[PDB]
Formats: sequence, structure tokens, C-alpha cells
Amino acid sequence: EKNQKWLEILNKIENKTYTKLKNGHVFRKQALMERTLLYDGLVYWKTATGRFKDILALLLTDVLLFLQEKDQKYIFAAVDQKPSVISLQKLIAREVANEERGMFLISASSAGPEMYEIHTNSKEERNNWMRRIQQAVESCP
Amino acid sequence: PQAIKCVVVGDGAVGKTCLLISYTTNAFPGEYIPTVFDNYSANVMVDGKPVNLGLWDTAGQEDYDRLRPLSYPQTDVFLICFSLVSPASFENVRAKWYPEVRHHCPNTPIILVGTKLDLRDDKDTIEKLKEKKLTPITYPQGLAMAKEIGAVKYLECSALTQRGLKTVFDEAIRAVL
Ligand SMILES: Nc1nc2c(ncn2[C@@H]2O[C@H](COP(=O)(O)OP(=O)(O)OP(O)(O)=S)[C@@H](O)[C@H]2O)c(=O)[nH]1
Ligand SMILES: [Mg+2]
Repeated sequence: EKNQKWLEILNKIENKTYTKLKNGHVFRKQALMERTLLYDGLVYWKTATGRFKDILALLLTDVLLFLQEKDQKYIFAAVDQKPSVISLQKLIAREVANEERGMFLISASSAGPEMYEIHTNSKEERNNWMRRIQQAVESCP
Repeated sequence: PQAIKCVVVGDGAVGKTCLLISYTTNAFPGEYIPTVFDNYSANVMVDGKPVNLGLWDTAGQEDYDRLRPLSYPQTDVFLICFSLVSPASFENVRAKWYPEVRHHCPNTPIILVGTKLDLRDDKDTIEKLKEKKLTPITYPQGLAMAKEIGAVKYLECSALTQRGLKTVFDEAIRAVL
């Protein structure tokens, strides 16, 4: 059922899309075809310049995935040159003091960490996002 | 209100999180619990000005040297902290923490903070540094360190007794107004 929506999404992602990890190694759609979708929601990604990008966040095992709308299809997020696929391995989450609808995500990696700021539609949604990610990281090997 | 961002740095276990928590909540934390990244905020009036103060706790451990800078962008004022009862943390102010702040955020006010003030007089703590062949940090040593790193103020405070705690943060705002 959740795997049903997962498959439908995968088919709406463009074939040649990709994003670059901090270690220079490139992550492509083909690698996503194996995965289990845990959660999916529309959020906003805050840029370093204070802008908000419309994002579709997909919590999987074993990663977290950010997508943008390219008309009818989806693409990996290209925001502030950050990787749009986050490994759950050493991922943590904190709440934004400035806004209760927002959460910080810091992904430790092999080429060094990276920080993300995500705003949801409510404090309940933020709270749900945090413990959901918290539990995915817990059960991620 | 006027948004002002303050980042707290310093060696590990110098008292940053307690210093931060004690100010915003008036409660001392329970257990130690080393920090990796924590964000706090507090609304205070300084010189009749309403300020939305953003506080960014950092990890004092070396293992997070790559992580710490992620909280530095758009900082308005820095708080470099050493412990008045750990001369090693005092030496890391010029060795690690001022060069790091300087490298990432040049031309950004710095306040050098003296933490754990109540332990410099606590005799039960003074002798424990004698055995290690160490002596607590005096005021003049810190004020000399402050003008060395070009800091605006040198302030001493204690998170446990809250002596001088409200001064450290009032002065941090005035360095921004
Ligand atoms: N006596 C006294 N002890 C303090 C004071 N502030 C902190 N401590 C003690 O020192 C220890 C470390 O304080 P803490 O706030 O956790 O440092 P930290 O900078 O956050 O350490 P880290 O997270 O970077 S590793 C704690 O066990 C705490 O109880 C103080 O003002 N007086
Ligand atoms: Mg801490």
C-alpha cells in the first residue's frame, strides 16, 4: 500500500536526474530501483538567503529524499548545492527555536556534515516528522 | 523585536549548555549530556530595546570540528568560553577558538566569558588543581586574553549561582546594537 505510492512516485521521477554527494560521488535515480517508503509529505526548504522552496520529502529506509516539481514529473532537489538525498546513518534532528513549524536536520557524512532547515505546515507535523525520522534512524543498519 | 544571533563556543565541558540553559529557564540541567547541536531563543529588553535573541549551542569536542561551523553563518556575536578552573581550556582560547571564529566570521564581536566562577573560591576545588600542578585563572589573566583576541568585553559568571550570568548576555546584545 505504502509501497504502491512509492512505486508511483518513482515513475514520476525523471530518468536522468541526479545529485552530488559531499564526497563527490553522484547518486542517480537508477540506484533507487530495494527501497521502502516510510513517510511522504509536502514541506518547505529554507535557503541560506531566507527563501522557501516547495519540496516533497520522502522518508525511506535507508535514506531521506527531497524532490521538486518539474511540471508533471519530479526531480531531485537542487537547493543551495546541498545533497538532496540524506543518509539516515548518523542523522539527527532538532527543533528551530525561531519557529515551531521548523526543524533542523544535520547529516553526518564521510566528507563532513551538512545542515538542512525544513518548515512544515504545523507544530504537530514537525513533531511527527522528528520522531518518524528518529525511529527510521534507530532501525536503520 | 530585533533579531540577534549569538553562537557559544569553547572547549568541551566548560559549562556552555548549563550557562545557556540557566539563563533561559532559570533551571540547572540534570545530567551532563554532551551537546552536538542545540538551538534556543529568549526575548529580553536591553537598553529599552526588545530583542529576539537566538542562541546556538555547539559541541566542544574535536570530533565535531567539521560540524561546529554549520551554525556560524550570519552570526552577530560570539561567546568564547573557558573554565576559570581549567587552565587548559583557557589556553585553547588563543590556540583553537579565536583562530576558528576569526577564520569564519572576521569583524564579528567576541565576548570572552569566564565560567564556573563559584569554583575558583571553592576550596575543595582549589586543592584538586594543586595536585595537577595547576592554578585557577585570575581576572587579570582573562582581561589580558580578551584584549589579545580583540574582544569587546571580558566577563566572569557562574551558571549555578547565576552571578553575572545576566551581564554576559546583556553585554552581548549591546555589542550588536
Ligand atoms: N560548579 C559549577 N559547575 C558547572 C557550571 N556550569 C557547568 N558546570 C558543570 O560542568 C559540566 C559541563 O557543563 P556543560 O554545560 O555540559 O559544558 P558544555 O560546554 O556544554 O560541554 P560540551 O557539551 O561542549 S561537551 C557539567 O557537569 C556541569 O554540571 C557552573 O557554573 N558552576
Ligand atoms: Mg553542551
